[PDB]
Amino acid sequence: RGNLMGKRVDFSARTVISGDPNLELDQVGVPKSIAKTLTYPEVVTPYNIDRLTQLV
Amino acid sequence: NEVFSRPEWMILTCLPVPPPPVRPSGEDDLTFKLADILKANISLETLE
Amino acid sequence: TXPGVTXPGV
Amino acid sequence: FEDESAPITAEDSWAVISAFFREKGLVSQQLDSFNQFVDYTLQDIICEDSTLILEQLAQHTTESDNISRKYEISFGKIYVTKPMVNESDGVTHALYPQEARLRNLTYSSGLFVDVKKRTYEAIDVPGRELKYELIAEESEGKVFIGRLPIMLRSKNCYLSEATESDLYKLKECPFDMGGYFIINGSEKVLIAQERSAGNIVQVFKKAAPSPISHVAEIRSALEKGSRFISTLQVKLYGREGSSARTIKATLPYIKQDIPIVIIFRALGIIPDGEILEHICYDVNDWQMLEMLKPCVEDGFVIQDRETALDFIGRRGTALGIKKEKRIQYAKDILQKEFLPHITQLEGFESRKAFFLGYMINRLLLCALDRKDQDDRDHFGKKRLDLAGPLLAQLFKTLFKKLTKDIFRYMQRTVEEAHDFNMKLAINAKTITSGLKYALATGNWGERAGVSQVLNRYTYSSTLSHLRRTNTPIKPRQLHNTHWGLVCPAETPEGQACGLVKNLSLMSCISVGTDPMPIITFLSEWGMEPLEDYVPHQSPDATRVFVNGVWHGVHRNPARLMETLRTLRRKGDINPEVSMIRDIREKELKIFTDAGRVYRPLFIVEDDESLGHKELKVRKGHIAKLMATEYQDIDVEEYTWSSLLNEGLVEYIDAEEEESILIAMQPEDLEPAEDVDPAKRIRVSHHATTFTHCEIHPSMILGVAASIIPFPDHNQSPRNTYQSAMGKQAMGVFLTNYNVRMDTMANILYYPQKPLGTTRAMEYLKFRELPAGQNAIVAIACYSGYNQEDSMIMNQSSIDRGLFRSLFFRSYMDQEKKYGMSITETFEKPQRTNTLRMKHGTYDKLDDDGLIAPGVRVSGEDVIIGKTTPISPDEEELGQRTAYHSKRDASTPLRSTENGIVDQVLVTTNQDGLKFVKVRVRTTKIPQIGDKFASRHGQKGTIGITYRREDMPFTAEGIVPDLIINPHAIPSRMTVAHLIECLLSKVAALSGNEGDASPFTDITVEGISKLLREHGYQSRGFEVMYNGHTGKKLMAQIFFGPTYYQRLRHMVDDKIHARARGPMQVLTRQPVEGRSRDGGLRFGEMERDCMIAHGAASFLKERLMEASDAFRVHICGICGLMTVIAKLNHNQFECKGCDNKIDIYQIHIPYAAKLLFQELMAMNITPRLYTDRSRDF
Amino acid sequence: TLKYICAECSSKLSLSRTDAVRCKDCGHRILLKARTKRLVQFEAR
Amino acid sequence: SLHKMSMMAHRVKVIPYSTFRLNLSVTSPYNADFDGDEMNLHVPQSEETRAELSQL
Amino acid sequence: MIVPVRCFSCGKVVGDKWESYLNLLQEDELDEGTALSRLGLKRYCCRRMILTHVDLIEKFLRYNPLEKR
Amino acid sequence: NTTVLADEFIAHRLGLIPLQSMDIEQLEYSRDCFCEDHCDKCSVVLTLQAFGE
DNA sequence: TTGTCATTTTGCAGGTACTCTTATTCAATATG
RNA sequence: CCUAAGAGUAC
Ligand SMILES: [Mg+2]
Ligand SMILES: [Zn+2]
Ligand SMILES: [Zn+2]
Ligand SMILES: [Zn+2]
Ligand SMILES: [Zn+2]
Repeated sequence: RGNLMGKRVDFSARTVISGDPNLELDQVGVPKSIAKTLTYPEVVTPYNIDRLTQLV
Repeated sequence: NEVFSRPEWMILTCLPVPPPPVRPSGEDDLTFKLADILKANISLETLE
Repeated sequence: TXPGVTXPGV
Repeated sequence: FEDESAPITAEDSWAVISAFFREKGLVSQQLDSFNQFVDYTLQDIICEDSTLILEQLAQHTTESDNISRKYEISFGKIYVTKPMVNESDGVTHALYPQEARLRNLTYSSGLFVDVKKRTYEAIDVPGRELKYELIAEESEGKVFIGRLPIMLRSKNCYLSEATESDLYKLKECPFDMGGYFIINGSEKVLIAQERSAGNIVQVFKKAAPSPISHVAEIRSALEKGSRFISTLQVKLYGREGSSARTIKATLPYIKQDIPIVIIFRALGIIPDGEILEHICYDVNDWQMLEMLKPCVEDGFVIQDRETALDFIGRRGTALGIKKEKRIQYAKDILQKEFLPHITQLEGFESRKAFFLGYMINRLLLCALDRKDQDDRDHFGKKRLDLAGPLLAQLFKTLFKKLTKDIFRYMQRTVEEAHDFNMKLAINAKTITSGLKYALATGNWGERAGVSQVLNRYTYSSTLSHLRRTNTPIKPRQLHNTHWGLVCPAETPEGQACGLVKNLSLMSCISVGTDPMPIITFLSEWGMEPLEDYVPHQSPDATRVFVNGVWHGVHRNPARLMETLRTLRRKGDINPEVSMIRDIREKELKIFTDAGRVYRPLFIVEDDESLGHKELKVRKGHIAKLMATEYQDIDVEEYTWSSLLNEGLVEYIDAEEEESILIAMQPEDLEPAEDVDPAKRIRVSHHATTFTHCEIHPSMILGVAASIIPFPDHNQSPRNTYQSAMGKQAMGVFLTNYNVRMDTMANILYYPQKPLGTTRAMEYLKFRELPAGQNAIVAIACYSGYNQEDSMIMNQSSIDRGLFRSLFFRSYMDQEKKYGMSITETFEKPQRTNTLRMKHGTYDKLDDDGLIAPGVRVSGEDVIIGKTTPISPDEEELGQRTAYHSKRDASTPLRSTENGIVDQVLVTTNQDGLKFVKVRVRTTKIPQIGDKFASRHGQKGTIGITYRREDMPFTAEGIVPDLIINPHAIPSRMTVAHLIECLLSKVAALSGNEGDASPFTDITVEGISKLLREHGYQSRGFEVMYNGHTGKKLMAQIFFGPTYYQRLRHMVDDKIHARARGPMQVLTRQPVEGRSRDGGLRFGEMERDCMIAHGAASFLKERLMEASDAFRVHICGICGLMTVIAKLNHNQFECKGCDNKIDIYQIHIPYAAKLLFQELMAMNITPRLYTDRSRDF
Repeated sequence: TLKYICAECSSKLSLSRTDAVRCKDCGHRILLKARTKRLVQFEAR
Repeated sequence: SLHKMSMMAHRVKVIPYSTFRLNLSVTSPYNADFDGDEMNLHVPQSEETRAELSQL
Repeated sequence: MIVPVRCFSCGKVVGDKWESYLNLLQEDELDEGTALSRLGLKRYCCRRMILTHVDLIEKFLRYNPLEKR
Repeated sequence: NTTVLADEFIAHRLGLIPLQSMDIEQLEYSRDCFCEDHCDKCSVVLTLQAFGE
């Protein structure tokens, strides 16, 4: 129950929530520090070589 | 089961000792219990 | 009961 | 005023309350209990038992040495010194609390006892009785037996007699109240432990399945003896429809429930008529006789006392006594184990028989539906163990251990014939270590959480912690008897709701007194002794109980109660003693034991001059109290003890509160009988027979609830929320916070006393140490950014200092002697000769390894440089040489925190090794996500912050500091919030202070009239203009000052994210906690939600790639992971199966691999196979 | 060497590594390190 | 997170403050207020998980 | 702690009106409202700024200085 | 600073002190001045030195 | 050659996340 | 580092 059915995971954030009438229904506001910590791995492709190089 | 679980296998004659990954070290509680088991086994063997 | 509040019984 | 005997008004009672708090204080119970323990209980513990006698027999093989010796050691008076500290060099000097706090010492004082050693000698002549005589070697010589920790401001502390100037000199805050210990430099407070009272008979019904229907039990215990709990139970077998209704008693150390009549015959009452007389006091009560006949029918088999004693011995569980000595064994059981609280001596069989008859009488009354079963939640049946009794029982156990050790040492040194020395005998480490361990850790032994770290977040938080009671575990409900003794609405919301309670403002706990003077008074005044009491000749006799011990009967209870009341009202009887007269039950109970919770009340007498009931207190006493208070801020002093000693006020606990009638207020309820529609509806009770009057109803509240303005206009859960939430409010906890090295401290820049204030909050020093600010609040749906409890804070107001805070954090570091010459050293580690040096910069450290104050420090920077010696001459790791003889043990700053180093303190510990404390200061400025709340449970976080130009503004240019949503008001029904906003507006305009006391005659209509007289709309509405366009808002806005607290929950201390970080060593999963850069728990029911969504691949990615993915090899023959895989050589081999070409690799969580290996270690084979052997 | 202040005398002392941490004026065993000499910058906001 | 609607896929909007920001209408399925509630964020690490998270 | 320099809401400077306020309260025996009106604090924001201030700095000054020159 | 107030507390109080700004148009913003940190064309330097004698 | 009915023993586990602090690691007698 | 205990946040 403590390590197989449920376990601590990477790539997760937690913080206080606030309301925003100017956000869409399916949008979530993410602090810039959290966005700088959490990452996504994007495979280098001819279609996205330029922007990935710029991010690097 | 004839192949996987016979009744006489419910009696322990050989204890499988788990590797240190199971009981990483200040020793773990399992290490101390296994030391106690070994001490008791040696005492019984010497007495016999 | 339960447990808690075995069974009953067992 | 002019008339001396004129009746007082409701305003005058506050003078009485002022006098009370001038004499008692807020933490009076802690200090009183500790002073009682030190002054009297230690001597009693020392003197009781603690007389070690060792009789070394002659053992004479030859008659030449037929001499038997007897060594005895006795303990005389005990001397407790002022607190002092030893030192590494051996120099002992006086220790002050603001030295022990800094140096991590224990504020304790040594204990000495006058030990007298005597030796007796006798001639060992067989047959002749031995006669021992002194040899005139009487040696006596105090010895050091340990150290008792001393709570601050107690009678034995340096600060007890200190003046305000002296307290300032000693770096002690005058507002500090004391009542806590300093254990290893940490402030520890003993939570008052609740328990059921002893020596009280309680009768309880039983459920249908059980054979016993009713059980009468007493938790017998003696205070001046072994202090052991022996539970006697009297059980009535058989249900209502059953015929064999036999009553049986559960004696201690007996395996069976003996019938009651057997016990009566064993005690010495043979005839059935005498037994029934001892049980039933009414001849006409034939129902009880009919219900009790089965007992005598059962016991008819035994008709003799010796037979009954033999029966009990036969049932005795020892089973190691011959038949003729079973009688003696039973006698011992009935003397030293049956009802110990009555007596332990012999010759008092009649008293115990009478008490047993009384217990059976109560049981039969409850079974006959003549009285309800006793309520377990009645607060008069509960006792609060304070520091006194807790330390007393702990010290009793610890000193018993010490004296057993002394006896063992004496036996060892006399059997080995070695010399005897007192210093080698006593081991002060026993007492010292035991007390320090019990106070340092929560556990109370050798219960948990008895001692807790004193809460120093805010002054009110400290006060509430010092007056806290815990009940070990409906008990959670607020009982009726809780009125005026515990706060009606102050309790945690969690699992401890109702179990953890807080004392009312005026509630005190009795410290216990000796009941011998009261027993002598009773005997003198005409109490019949119980030995020669015959119920038939005295049918209507009132039974007199003292501390649960039936001492006899009185034939004129009215006069006895009147004279007892007079004696207690002139001080001849200690006022803590509670006396209850139950007329219907014809009982008189006197309680003097410790732990009883009481409160003061005005006394109402006949007052024949006015022809009607009136308070004993008049305008003259109020004038004298006012004069004394003014002189304190030359005439005769008039204190609270003066009111107590002249019969003006009385101490009443719940048991006595059962038998009195109380008037809520004097001005409306004492005198005999066009009303303001704005005033609340009250009734006069239509009854004039009052015995007491409430000093003030607002005193039923606790410390935390006394801060709430207009608590009677709020829904009660809101009051509970504010009570729990004001302890988290931010303010000034102490005035000397600049000289304290606390682990965490939060201080407001500009604390403000509330505009709406209560009368009870100037005894709590809230106006001197406020924990909030008066913010201009507007209740408006302005921008939609304050929805769902969010708030809009004015950014310009923040820029000018609103709710700005200081935050201090202290890091402590010691050097420890790992060996004789393996001492650690504070220094600046060098990368050339140090191991495990952290990635943080060491540059800010100077030569001694401590950052000088004033240097800005950021996260992960090293602030304390420490190294420890290790074994040299080791080569590994690639860059480890013999030069690396030092391992780095430095202390870095918190990863998520930064600031300016404020102060560093270097000193020596108890052992004499240098240790340091580093206090770092930063400033917390309110931002989006910080939590703020009014004093009415209206919590909320900052949604957004607008500058001044964007906020709505009134015609006068006033803009709100805060904007809160209207939708928070109607559902929560926090009317007190609106009333307090209106009152604060009026108070700010008029310059006065708003009296927001709960039960005053202050109405909304009057406040509105004052506000209208100031030129504003009477209901607080104001015409406001939109900030963006300047156009008028179509709706007028509720606008005004309101008191807000900044809570401890800031967003910067809660934000956390983790892409990849440290993993647990065992399960290879992310560690727990944001302080360790841990990972969030993807629990079971999150997995269930993802299953419901149908996203299988996301679940697999969460459970394998995000947490722990392990590749392990198995074989197709046996599913076990016992495959040796040399990957570099490309060789796979499962020994046993002897295969090398039938190996597979699988990806499973490392936790799964660990589970399978643990199952294998537990003789289970979880064989994993990669193909199906059976069809679906 | 490095400078410290007695917590009670408020006097200034210079301590080396081998010096026992005491105040020579009174004997107090609590010392506070002296304020740093490098300038400190604060934003008045 | 008593039901599946208490765990939903949102689109990131990077914002310059330390709180998660969400629409007011989505607070009902989450049973979330802004009186100090904290919330959790998980980032998919592959195209398959990303796609099924956005489409389911 | 010590009197705030400016009123939080409107920004009127009130840090120079503390000693005058105390002098008016003590020497002239004026009540709080009249003293506040005399100093020019007409809006209740400034009035609550000055009226509710607690001068804790006096307590801090009672303790002996840690670094005495 | 041997006083009872924190350094940033006093810094904040000093930042709230109103200063004469009649000729503020003749001063330049520090962000668009060629100096390194502060010069005479874009700033005014004051000194507070007090002793409790 | 079959029902009978009437006392004495039988196992226990308690929601989901999250934050912080504090203490403690067997003492002491005994032999190398 | 582990363990235990206590306090607390949102339900
Ligand atoms: Mg909420
Ligand atoms: Zn195999
Ligand atoms: Zn000194
Ligand atoms: Zn203002
Ligand atoms: Zn410049």
